[PDB]
Amino acid sequence: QEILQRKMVREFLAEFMSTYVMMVFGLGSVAHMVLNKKYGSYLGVNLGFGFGVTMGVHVAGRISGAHMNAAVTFANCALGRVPWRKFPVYVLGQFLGSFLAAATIYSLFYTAILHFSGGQLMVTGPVATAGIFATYLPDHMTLWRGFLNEAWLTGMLQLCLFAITDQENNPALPGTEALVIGILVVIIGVSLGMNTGYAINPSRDLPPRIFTFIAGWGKQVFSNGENWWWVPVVAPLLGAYLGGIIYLVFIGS
Amino acid sequence: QEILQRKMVREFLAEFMSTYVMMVFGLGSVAHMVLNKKYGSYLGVNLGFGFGVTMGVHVAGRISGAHMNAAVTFANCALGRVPWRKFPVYVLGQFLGSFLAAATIYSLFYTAILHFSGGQLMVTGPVATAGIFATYLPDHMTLWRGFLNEAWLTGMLQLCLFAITDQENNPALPGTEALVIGILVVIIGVSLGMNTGYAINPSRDLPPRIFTFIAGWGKQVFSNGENWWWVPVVAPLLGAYLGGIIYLVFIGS
Amino acid sequence: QEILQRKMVREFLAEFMSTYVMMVFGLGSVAHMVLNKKYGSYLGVNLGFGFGVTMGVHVAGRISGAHMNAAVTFANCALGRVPWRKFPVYVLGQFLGSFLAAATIYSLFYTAILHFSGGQLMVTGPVATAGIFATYLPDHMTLWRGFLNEAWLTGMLQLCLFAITDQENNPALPGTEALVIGILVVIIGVSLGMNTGYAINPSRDLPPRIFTFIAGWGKQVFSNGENWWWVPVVAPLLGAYLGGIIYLVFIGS
Amino acid sequence: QEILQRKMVREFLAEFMSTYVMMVFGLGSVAHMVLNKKYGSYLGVNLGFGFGVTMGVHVAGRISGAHMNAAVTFANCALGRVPWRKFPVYVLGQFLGSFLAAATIYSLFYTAILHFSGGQLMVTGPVATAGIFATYLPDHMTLWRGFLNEAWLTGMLQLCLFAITDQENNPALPGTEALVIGILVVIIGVSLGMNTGYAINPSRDLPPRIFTFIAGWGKQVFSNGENWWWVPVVAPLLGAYLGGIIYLVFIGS
Amino acid sequence: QEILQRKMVREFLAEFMSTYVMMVFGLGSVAHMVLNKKYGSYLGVNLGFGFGVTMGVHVAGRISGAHMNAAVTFANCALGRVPWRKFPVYVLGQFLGSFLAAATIYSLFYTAILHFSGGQLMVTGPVATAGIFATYLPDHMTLWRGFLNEAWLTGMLQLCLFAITDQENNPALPGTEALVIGILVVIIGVSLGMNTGYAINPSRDLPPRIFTFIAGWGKQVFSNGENWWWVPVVAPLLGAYLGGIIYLVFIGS
Amino acid sequence: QEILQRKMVREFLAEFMSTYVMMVFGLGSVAHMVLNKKYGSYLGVNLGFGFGVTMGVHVAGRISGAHMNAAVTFANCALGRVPWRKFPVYVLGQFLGSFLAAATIYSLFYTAILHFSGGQLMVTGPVATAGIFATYLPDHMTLWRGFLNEAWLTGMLQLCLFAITDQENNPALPGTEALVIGILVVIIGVSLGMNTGYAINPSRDLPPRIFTFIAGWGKQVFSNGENWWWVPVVAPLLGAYLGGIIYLVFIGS
Amino acid sequence: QEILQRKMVREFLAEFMSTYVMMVFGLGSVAHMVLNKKYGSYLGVNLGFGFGVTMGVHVAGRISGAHMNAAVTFANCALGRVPWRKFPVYVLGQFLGSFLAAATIYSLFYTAILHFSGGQLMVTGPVATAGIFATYLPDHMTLWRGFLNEAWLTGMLQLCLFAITDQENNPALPGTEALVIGILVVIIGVSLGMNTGYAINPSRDLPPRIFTFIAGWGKQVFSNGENWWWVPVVAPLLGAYLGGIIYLVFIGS
Amino acid sequence: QEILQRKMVREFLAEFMSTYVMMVFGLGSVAHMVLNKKYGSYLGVNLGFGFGVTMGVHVAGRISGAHMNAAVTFANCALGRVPWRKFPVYVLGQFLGSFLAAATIYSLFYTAILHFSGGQLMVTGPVATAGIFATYLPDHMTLWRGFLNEAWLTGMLQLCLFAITDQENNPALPGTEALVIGILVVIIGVSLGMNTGYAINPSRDLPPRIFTFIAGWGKQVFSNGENWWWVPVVAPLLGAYLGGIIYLVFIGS
Repeated sequence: QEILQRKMVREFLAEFMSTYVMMVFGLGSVAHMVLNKKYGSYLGVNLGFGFGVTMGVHVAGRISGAHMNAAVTFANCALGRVPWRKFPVYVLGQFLGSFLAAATIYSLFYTAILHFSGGQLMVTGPVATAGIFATYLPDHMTLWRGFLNEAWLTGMLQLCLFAITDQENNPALPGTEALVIGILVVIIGVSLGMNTGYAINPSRDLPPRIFTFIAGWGKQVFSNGENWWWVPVVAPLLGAYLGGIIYLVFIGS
Repeated sequence: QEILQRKMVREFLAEFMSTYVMMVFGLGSVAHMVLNKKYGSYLGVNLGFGFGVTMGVHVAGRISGAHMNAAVTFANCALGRVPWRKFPVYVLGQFLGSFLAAATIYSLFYTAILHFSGGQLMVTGPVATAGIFATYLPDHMTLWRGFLNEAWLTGMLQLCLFAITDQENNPALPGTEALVIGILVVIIGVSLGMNTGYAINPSRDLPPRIFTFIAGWGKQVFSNGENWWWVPVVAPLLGAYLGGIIYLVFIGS
Repeated sequence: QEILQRKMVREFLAEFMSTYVMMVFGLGSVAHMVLNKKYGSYLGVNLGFGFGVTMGVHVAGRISGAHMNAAVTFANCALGRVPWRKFPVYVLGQFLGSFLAAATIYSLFYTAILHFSGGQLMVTGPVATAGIFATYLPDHMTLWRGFLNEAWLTGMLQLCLFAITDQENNPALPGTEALVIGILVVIIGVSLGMNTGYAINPSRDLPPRIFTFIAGWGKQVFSNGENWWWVPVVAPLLGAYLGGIIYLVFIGS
Repeated sequence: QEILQRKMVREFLAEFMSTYVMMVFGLGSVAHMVLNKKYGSYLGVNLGFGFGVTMGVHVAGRISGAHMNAAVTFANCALGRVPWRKFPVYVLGQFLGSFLAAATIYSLFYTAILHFSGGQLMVTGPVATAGIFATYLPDHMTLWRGFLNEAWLTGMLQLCLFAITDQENNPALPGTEALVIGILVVIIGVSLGMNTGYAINPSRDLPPRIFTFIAGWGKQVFSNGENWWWVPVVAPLLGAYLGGIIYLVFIGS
Repeated sequence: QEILQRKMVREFLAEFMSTYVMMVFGLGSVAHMVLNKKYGSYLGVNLGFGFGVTMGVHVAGRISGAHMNAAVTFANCALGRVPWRKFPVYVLGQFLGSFLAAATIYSLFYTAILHFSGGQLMVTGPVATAGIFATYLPDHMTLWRGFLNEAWLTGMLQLCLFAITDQENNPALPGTEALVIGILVVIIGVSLGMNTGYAINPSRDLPPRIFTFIAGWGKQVFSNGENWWWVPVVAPLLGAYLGGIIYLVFIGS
Repeated sequence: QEILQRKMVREFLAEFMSTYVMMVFGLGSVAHMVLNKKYGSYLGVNLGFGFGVTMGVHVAGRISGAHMNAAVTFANCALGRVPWRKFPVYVLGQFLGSFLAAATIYSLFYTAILHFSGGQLMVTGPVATAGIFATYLPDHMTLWRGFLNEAWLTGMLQLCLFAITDQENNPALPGTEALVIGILVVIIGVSLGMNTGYAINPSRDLPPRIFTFIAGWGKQVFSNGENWWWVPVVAPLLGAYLGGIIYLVFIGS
Repeated sequence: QEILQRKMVREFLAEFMSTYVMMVFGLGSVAHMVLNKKYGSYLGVNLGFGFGVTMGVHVAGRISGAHMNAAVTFANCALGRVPWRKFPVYVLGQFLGSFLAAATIYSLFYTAILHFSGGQLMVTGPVATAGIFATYLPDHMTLWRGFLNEAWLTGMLQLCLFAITDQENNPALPGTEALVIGILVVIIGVSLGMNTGYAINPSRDLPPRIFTFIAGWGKQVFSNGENWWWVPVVAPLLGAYLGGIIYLVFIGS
Repeated sequence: QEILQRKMVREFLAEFMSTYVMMVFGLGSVAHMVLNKKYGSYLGVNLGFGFGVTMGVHVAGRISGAHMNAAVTFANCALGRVPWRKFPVYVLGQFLGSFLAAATIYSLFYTAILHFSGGQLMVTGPVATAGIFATYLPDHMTLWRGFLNEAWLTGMLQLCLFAITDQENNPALPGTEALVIGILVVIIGVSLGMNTGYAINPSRDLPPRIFTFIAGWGKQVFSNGENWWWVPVVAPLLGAYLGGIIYLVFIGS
């Protein structure tokens, strides 16, 4: 038990658990929306994926701040708030948590997925089920506009997160920040979601895609949409950095 | 009035009242969803059954902690937080409250039930009404996968309820814990509900089934779904124990 | 301005304004649900009529407690919390506020009502519009069962209101009671609403009916449903008294 | 950086950013409702446009109070709370923020707008898209009744926003005012929205209309509905002034 | 084989076979309309029950004229066209054919009926299946108005049958009368069908009702609708007699 | 019985009966389409109103030719085929038959009309029932365009009826002309019907309107649609005359 | 060209062409019903099959009688009407015609099939397309009941075909038999079709199944439904023989 | 009037009138299907466009045979049945008739077209109206497959027309050929219509396209779908020639 005494292990485990819980809730809501129409709705996805973040923040608040997203960690490290030493640990914890959450969601809804798909797993089609785990580019939307959407959404998320938590300007009452963050995520999903699925998280996107690829959806997951997989990994970092810079320069003294 | 002075009677009455109120709200929402399509929706069931737990916590907060679920009481007693002496009292109070709540819900919606069913009470069918009181296994889902779903959902519920209330790590602001618990139950219902009805409560499941059996739905309530009735009584205990152990070992110092 | 200095006038004006605001919001939500199907839903009615109570409590909190319901005032006066001297003043304020709110709602949605009804105002029918202002008994539901439903709902409301506000047992955090009361009203509407429209308020029911009768819907508003109008005036008083007695005897020490 | 030290520049930038964020969220929700029916609903618009005001208040709370609406600023200046010197600065900041938010929303949803409209931009019609940015008068509703609706809604908004914030009577708990304000806006949209789109904000209305006019929707945006554009600029000022006067005279000592 | 040489036996067998075929087609169309909505429509029932008469006329044209209806036989016998000696033979043949056709239709659609009803056979209800074999009075329609409808429809049918076949006035081209009669029945069903199911045939109505009663639908088939069963047995006789009298007196020289 | 010997009385009775039967079938189909959506469709109206003409032609073929339409009689008289002496007799017979058919249709569907309308008879509205008997101008269509539509449709009907019956060019096989005429009316209704209801018959239009006016629909039947009632009385005469002239000049030698 | 002079070659070619045309029309109607919901309906399939049989009868009437079905040929040969020498020639012609018709239908609707199925050909599933060519047993219906349905339908078809064509009893007018046969097939499809797809033709069933098997739907076409493929090959022969025997013994002298 | 005596003028006028009537009926049915969904269906289009051909055949039967299609005329002239001298006259008559029919249909449905399109005429889009007059290639279907479909459909039409009319083999009863031809066209539309709109007529396709181009739909009518306009002008000629050759060689002695 001597390993668990170190603070690095604690900051790894807290991130792992919080990301796992949030991803489980989000993927469950998405599966409900996709598979069964009677029990699913877009507002259900928004509520689940917004108030799962709240539970993750509650779980891993003091230990590591509950980043739960690699773009937020990159933005914090670039601004000097968090040293670069802890970046790989947070990234590994988030990736492992998301991968295990995707595995759990696949395990729970196995029979429903088989019944809906008819036994054949298709990435794209009328009965496609690969969109539950990772986001895919719609038909009308293009690649670079998707890049713009991802970067812009991540920028707004980072600016709002800076505004809510900042103690100098107008912080939320302590102990109620999780509800405000959850409502922020909910309204982000409601208002700016249909264009690209509002990924704005490399941890939410890549590990589920890898899990589907090794589970059996095939190599079409990467090559679909003119190699769309790398956009959610690149755009959010720049978006979050720009949003933090804008907030700090303008409103943050 | 000398009987009411004893603390055991108080801890019995508080549990009885809180469980009664929560079960009344939940069963009313379920009946609204089942009977009338215009006035019912899945989100309505989630909201009612999540924010009735908030009222129950408010009613029976200080006296006994408002366990309102036999799985939570078993998990607390196994970890030494609550002595084993008070377990039967809590179980009896919860069972009586749930039974009376089911009776009240049956009394209120009698004419609507008769009109919808046409006068014949059927456990399974196009106009089945036995699913209002207790959960039943869907067609595609099997028994052991239902056991897994129940155990996993109860484990997640226990882990989240332990994280929210824990004073050392990151407790919610006192006086606002009921809202957070209600939102947790709402998102659990939204995200992980369609597989088995998210029973995760022996008190919510068994007494309504017994009430239907003695009211006249017949003995088909127990034998349906390869004797499904015992799964919600066994799985949540193990799920809650495992969730509490995991949280205590990893995150709770 | 010497009249406004007296406390009686202030406690009358506060009740008038709070009841007016709450009734305006509730009737607007009901009109949205009834007239236009695209912009209306049952959940919209529940949210509007639940969180209008919150705004009324905020407006008239300290001056008079924001009873906004004759049943609550009668229950408080019968238990000795409020002297009988202030009962007529509160009743008159609530009645005037509700009547003016009904008049305002009629004034705002005049063209939409005329377009939907085709120019003819009918109490009952496929294009009936008299149900916006007052509740009417459904076809399957009978008179005495409606009396039972009204009394039971008012009793549950009074018990929950006692539980939430009581300082000794487990009060909500001060400054956040309005949100909890609004959520309570929302879940009451969601869970126990389709049977009779969850009137549980003489002030919400009678003055709008009188306004419709003098506006031109005819005398059919009173005689419809075997003289249903007197049930919402009688049942809630007994329901609230019984709920308060039960809470005080069992849980409130 | 010497310019940013002055308080006037700070009060300009805070208003600009808060109005920009709120308008972005509101227009995104409206576009979701209009373009795609599966991902859009009226409740989504209400939630987005209500809880965007919460984030705006959080962003620009201490610096300038987050007026975010010219009617509120005019009402405050007329009552002497805010000097007339700061009115033009606030108005310019709000106008610029709203114009840039409309431009951003147009940039993000360009392909979806082209696909839905078929390539032709029409102010009025079965595939009209000019209603995303600015509100337009419905067919049954007339001009002066729209004026009445706008003034009345702004009056109720001002009275409630004067109640939730007043420290003497019954203020909300500090740090939680943003949630209550957001819920107020949500219920306003739910209850009193279908008549005219509940503009009640010159900044929310005029700059998007100007942006559409210069973007290419034509000059039909102004002349439509018997020159409806000037009503949202005139009615809210009188409505807010009357609401503030009523609250101050009656309930505010 | 000496029995089959007699003309009475031949005129009995022809009626039996023709009535059997027509009833089989009609009941099959009705079952398609009732059970499966995708494969059923009112126009399908009209076409089947109209062009089954054509096939029956083709089968039993020369031997006995293909009366296939006790009302037509009674009308012909009362006018002296057919002697009273052959009335019981025709009635017995029609009754036996209709009973066997109902038995065959019950045998073919057994599994579909069990699946649709859930295993319980109900005369009236949301999943009622007793209406496939015999007609039942709707909720809004009364007994004596049903008598009037039946008599009037039978009178119109008899007048049109007299007009089509009459050689003196304007007979249809020989060999094509069956198509015209089928189209007449189709348009009768289309134009005057929703009030009472356009029974206008004792042979089409009573034997299926008796078959359901002995098969297990219970004694509710006779007592339903204020003893509706005797109206289709009495009204068509008077209707057909009056129609024939009117045609002969006015148009038929 | 000496009166019935005269040929004038015979032709009068034949026209009366044929028009009565055709109008009964057409109005029954229209009532089915209007009142009940499950049992009604536009194709049902077309088939009923097309193959009722066939039955009328069969009934009154040799005696008078079964004009059943004042426009056809006027066109025949203007061309010298029929002397002007018999025009008033035919017109009176058609008018009386149509009036009695409207009365019969009103008598049969009385309860259904009362249930659908809620007890109030409205010429125009969401539950209007005056359109069953007579045609009314739609909202988008204007008066003179309706005149053009009526005249053009009557012209095409006259040209086709002249071509079908003409013995010199290419007559249909005798005894099958009724089916061809019915199919012609059906396709006219299918192809050119939604603009004005394809009245093209003064006898089909005016007497039902008069019957509704005296039955209680009020004087709004005449004044509706800028006095639309006179167009179906004037346009078909000119249309039929022009069609007959065109056919005779160009194709009929 | 000396080969074409022989009567055997002519009786082969006529059967080939008629079966080809009828199968093409039927499969086109089925594909329209299955693929596109807007352009497809069950009544369309019924009309296509019936009036394609009509066209086949017109094409191959005098040369060979247009059997177009192996059951009819077997029934005729067993009764001595057709010698056994011509049975193999007719069977081969029908099989070749049906196979080529299936190939043509596959060639025409290739892109639509690929678009609907998403590129994957599945025998059973939500996007199954193997049912266009051959009939498959529904879920509720069993094997032996399907055998009974097929035999009974073929018996009724044979009895009606004997009745229509028989010159002694009541033949249809020569030159109009094709319309009557088409209407018979249409009403058979309307009344007795949903149970098993009313195959009642080995030539209509087996060759399309073989074509799908060699085209790429796999070997699941034969093994599906407990080896359902042999029922349409065996049942119709017995059904047709029994129907012919019954008609000849009872009605056919 | 000396011009009308010549047989060439008669063969021009008969073709003109018959084509005009058939095109009017077909375009009216198509407009009903496209504009109003309540009054339009695919089966309506099939019935109208099939039984308009019947009326055209009746009108112009003896004078010129009622070719009404340039493909049929070319096929007849190539086989020597009709001399090449009369080909240009028939083509000109058909073209003029179709152009005037398109003009008439545009004149009748002007207000409905403007209301549906919103005032803007678009060839392709959600509110496109250019498809009423001429057929356009669907999205999934390609150019050469459309050529194949057109040629194949015209071939089947020509083969069936040869079979129906041929006196030696099995002609339809004289005077009833029009009904059989109409049913043939109806089933062609039902079975093989959704791929390309079953143009199979240059006269039905090109003149309406030219009329739309000069009326104001723009030059996009020709360039749409990779210059689709020339396929309906080329494919039907080859299809009809091949069908006639096949019928003459194989079945026609």
